[PDB]
Amino acid sequence: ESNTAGDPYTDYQKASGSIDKAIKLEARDPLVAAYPVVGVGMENLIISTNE
Amino acid sequence: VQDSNGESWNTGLSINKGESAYINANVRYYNTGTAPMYKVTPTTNLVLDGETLATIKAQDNQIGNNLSPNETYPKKGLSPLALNTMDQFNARLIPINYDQLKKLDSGKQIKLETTQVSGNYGTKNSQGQIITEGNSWSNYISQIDSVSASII
Amino acid sequence: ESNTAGDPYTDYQKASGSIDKAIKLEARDPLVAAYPVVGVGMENLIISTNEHASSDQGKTVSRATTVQDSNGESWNTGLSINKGESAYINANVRYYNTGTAPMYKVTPTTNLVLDGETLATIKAQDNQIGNNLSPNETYPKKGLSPLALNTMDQFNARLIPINYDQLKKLDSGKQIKLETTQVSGNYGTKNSQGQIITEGNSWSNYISQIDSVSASII
Amino acid sequence: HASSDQGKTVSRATT
Ligand SMILES: [Ca+2]
Ligand SMILES: [Ca+2]
Repeated sequence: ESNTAGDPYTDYQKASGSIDKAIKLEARDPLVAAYPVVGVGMENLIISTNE
Repeated sequence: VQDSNGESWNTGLSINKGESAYINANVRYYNTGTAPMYKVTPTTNLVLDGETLATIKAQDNQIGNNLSPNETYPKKGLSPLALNTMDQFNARLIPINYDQLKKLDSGKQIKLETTQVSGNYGTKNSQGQIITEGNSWSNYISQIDSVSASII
Repeated sequence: ESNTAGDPYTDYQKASGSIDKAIKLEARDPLVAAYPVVGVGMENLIISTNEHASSDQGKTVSRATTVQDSNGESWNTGLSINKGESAYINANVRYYNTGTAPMYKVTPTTNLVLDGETLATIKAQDNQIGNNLSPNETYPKKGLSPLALNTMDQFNARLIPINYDQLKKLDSGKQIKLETTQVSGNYGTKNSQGQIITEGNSWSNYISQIDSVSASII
Repeated sequence: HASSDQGKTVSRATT
């Protein structure tokens, strides 16, 4: 497999570090996947009553 | 022969019952993975008392360009976004009818839940420019999820 | 035949497992088709009746002379309704995948039926599209609330209307049914560089071709 | 477009 972890980057790209420099160090091991986990959290809510 | 002097003052208040109020959510994005997401555009459900009021996808006003791991959009010292509209061109406000407004004028709260997030990853093209346009993260989500173990 | 099963993947790509890793393993047999089976199920429906309610008050003072004094009050309340645009419909739905392949960019088309007539035929626009849908899964996922099918416009700006007769027979024993007429989505292939591309890859190009060379088992 | 309206009124006049 060229992509052991299944992410868009190959084993050599990851191990060699020749990827996005913002990827965590963890994810330059070919067994740990470069994978973002995004979540939204609401702060407050506003109600405009249109009378 | 007669005279007269009159005077009056009316006051009125009308309402629509299918467009009784507009909702504005203040949200913030988080990233707890190992890779940054470009052009972050989440999709969220607004749930009120067991029924979904609206499912909103992030349009241009609410898209975050960069989201590095362990960071938030907007950044730590800024105020949250305004999840304000529901249409494609950011020109249509999120409505609620009269019964939802009446139960919302009580202990009932609106919950927000992320149903999905789409974004881009970065690659270097033929000449060494980083490209993050045709590189959709949602092409690899199922494939990474199916060949791995999850740790938190 | 390079594609015995009639799916986007050849015999070697299937047999050697050199395909999307989310494909079920049975679908890597050249005789079993990689094939998503997506359906929509409504969970509840919400009616927003758009009547214009009104209310006003008043006071009056008057003095006449030929001496005469008067004072009065008043209050009025009204209700207006359009009979072709009597209410708005909001269906909470959820997509299921019971096939062998994941579908990307799921876009279902659904009829909303009430007492033997289709009120609307809605195709999922940006707010209702599911990015990923793996086999034996749902969108939204198991622990989340269902979507909201609010709009019929292409740009998610026109709400789904019902007229006065449908609204009156909807506040009775009659229920609205939802049925999926078709689902359009994408499949994944690797281009020159090992990047997965799911954009020019339509599943509908293969549906009618898989349904004509195969036997169905459920 | 249908509409239905109701209203009340009280008064008092002194000579
Ligand atoms: Ca390798
Ligand atoms: Ca063959």
